[PDB]
Amino acid sequence: NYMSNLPFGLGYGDVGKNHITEFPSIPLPINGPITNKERSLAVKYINFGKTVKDGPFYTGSMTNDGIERYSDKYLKKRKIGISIDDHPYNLNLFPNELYNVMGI
Amino acid sequence: GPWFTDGELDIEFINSLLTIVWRFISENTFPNGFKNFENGPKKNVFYAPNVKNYSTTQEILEFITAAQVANVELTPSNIRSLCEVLVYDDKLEKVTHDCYRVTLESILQMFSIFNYFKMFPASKHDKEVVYFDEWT
Amino acid sequence: LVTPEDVMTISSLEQRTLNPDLFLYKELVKAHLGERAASVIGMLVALGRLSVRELVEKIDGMDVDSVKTTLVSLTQLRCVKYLQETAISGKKTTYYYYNEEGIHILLYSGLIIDEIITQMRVNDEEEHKQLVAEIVQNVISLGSLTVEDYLSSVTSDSMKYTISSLFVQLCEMGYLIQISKLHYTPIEDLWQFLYEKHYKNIPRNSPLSDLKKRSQAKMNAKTDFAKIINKPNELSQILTVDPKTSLRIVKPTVSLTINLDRFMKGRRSKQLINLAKTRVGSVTAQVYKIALRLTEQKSPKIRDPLTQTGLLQDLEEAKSFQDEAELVEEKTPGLTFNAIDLARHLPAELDLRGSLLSRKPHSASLINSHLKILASSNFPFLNETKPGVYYVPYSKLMPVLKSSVYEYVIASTLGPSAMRLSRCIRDNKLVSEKIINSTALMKEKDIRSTLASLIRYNSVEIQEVPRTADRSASRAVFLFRCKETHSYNFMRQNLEWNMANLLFKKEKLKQENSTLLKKANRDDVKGRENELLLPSELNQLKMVNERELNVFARLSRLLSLWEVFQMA
Repeated sequence: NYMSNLPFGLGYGDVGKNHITEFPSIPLPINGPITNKERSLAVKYINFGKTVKDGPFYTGSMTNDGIERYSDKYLKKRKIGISIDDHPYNLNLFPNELYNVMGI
Repeated sequence: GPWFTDGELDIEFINSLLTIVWRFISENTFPNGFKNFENGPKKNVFYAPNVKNYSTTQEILEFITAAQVANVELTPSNIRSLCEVLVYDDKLEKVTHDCYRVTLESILQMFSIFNYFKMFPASKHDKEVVYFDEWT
Repeated sequence: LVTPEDVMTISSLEQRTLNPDLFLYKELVKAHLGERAASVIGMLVALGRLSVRELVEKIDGMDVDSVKTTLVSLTQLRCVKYLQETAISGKKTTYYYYNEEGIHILLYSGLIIDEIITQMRVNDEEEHKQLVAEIVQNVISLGSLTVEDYLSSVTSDSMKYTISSLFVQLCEMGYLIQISKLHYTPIEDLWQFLYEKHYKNIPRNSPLSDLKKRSQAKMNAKTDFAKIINKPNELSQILTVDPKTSLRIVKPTVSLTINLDRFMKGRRSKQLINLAKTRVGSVTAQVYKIALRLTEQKSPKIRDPLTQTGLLQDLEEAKSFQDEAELVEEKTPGLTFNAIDLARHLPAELDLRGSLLSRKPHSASLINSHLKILASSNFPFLNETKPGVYYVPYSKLMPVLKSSVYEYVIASTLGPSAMRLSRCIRDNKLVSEKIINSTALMKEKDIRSTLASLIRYNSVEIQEVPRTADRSASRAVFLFRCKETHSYNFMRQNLEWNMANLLFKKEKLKQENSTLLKKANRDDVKGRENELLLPSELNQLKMVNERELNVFARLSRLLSLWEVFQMA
């Protein structure tokens, strides 16, 4: 009746609970102490990515009132972004279908 | 042999045998053994390639006979079995003619993967911790 | 008892079903470029080959212009490969791959510029460090950075003279390689394009049979493909031109893009140096750091010369490619160096006086002694062809290096008896239930406990021994096997998935801290963060900043683990 299949090395107390640990736990030693070089790697890492996001290479974006406040008149523009076509590139490395988006 | 005993493999006994075979090789291979590593990594001396710094099975057998640490005579095949058992665990290297060498045993005993005893876990309830078994 | 609502939010179960190859690159593009770019790259990874119309009909972004802009951004970022295969009976449309090695540029960016900074012979000047860091950062963030753009950018001539001075050096190290058509097309498609012309160049009715024409076609294809890959892999034709009464100049017209091959050669040399530091005391380990430093610059291809990814390896007489790889390894005379060659590049800090003891000042004889111990050491660091000159081999060092690093990662994960059983099953081929006891001699209880804990991974293989014709493993005793290939396969997947988990954690922290991060990364705010900030908010900012620093440190510490399994 499937209740009597027990190896001699296996007891009765352990079985029945099951349910496993929610996440398997093996502390990896790659989380050691930080040094000045590691902090510098982190700093240069955060400068990177930030540079490419403050640059023109976002292509990620998917108060919008049809009426303009007088405060919005003679007010500073947010930022005149350099368009993807505005920055020069090499035609020999881009496909023909990608030429139209660029400014020839 | 003595390894077979009461149907058990003598946990405290075989462990004690495995920790005496490589110790002599650590004090017989280097010019000063392990005290050459006590002045620092930047002051140890190494033997010339031509010298025969390797250890043969006859000298190890003489050690294990004169030491009287196990109270049991050992066959040469038995000593070969012991050193085959302990060739693992990063203890002794295999080179031809049954010879042994240690490279990082002292560093182990006292990212640079091949030694993690200088790198401790996160040891905090924080997040971002990595686990090797999280994927399975 | 944990609730099913409690898991899958703090447990990350739903991230365990993403394939790490797709998850990692998707997360990287999410972090760096944007969500449209990441969606495009994810569609390219899931569907290896597809056109633009496939993107239009698969991604919710049903727009030609938007897909065009995102795809051109990814192509500029060297994250996409393209091809134009022509259908003769009608109109041709170009297809699109995804660049694998290109995404490592943004990924390895920190290690890239770090090795750039620490690799120069002259680094003690702070201004030069900042200049080289900024120039390589601009090149990896922009892709194909060009002289006609940067020289026009710089507003003073004397700082423009240094920019051209650094370019020739940086190309000679190979850090700036000339981009071309060879960097956007798949290897198998190049091999096929060089295999179908030669099947078409043979006139009819020749006395040779199909086998002989196939052999001649394939050897001619191999030779011309090798020439076409050798021409741009290492060249100085852009640096060759010299105007009158002026210094050596590169072509300003050409676009200079950062390479990865020589940098990753340097990274492999660096990991071998750390291995030596862990293996051998610092007295003669110091000489090994610069020992590999004079071969790493012109080092051979690490894993595949790209003649093993574009075609089936071999069916009959399959050893030829290993034979030719080792043939090149021994036939290259430039890589081999003598002790006189090494003495000209040894730093003044190292003395090499007490590094030897014959019995129980930059002298080439003593350097020769270290070189001999290296060649005769248990790990094949060097092999001796002629007395006094040797070389670094890779036909017999890669398997032992992979076995050592893999097995020691198992060492770092599991316990001592698990390490013992791993070593035993590695060294002793085809172990069994009695052979483990005969070759182990420790406690069977922990032996099989750690064994069962280790069955989970791809470390060991299980076999079935049928006592009868029909196969039941519960009727008869079964033995083990090694199959190290699957073990090496696991270390890829697990490490990349853990990486992708790191980037998911950091990007989710960014998604929940975006307002504070935007307030931080403002020009006037930058450098002034202890005055115009409320107490609790600024303290929280310090906590989240240090949390991101910790995640970056963990990322970098993990970044020394996957490339060593990224070899052949």
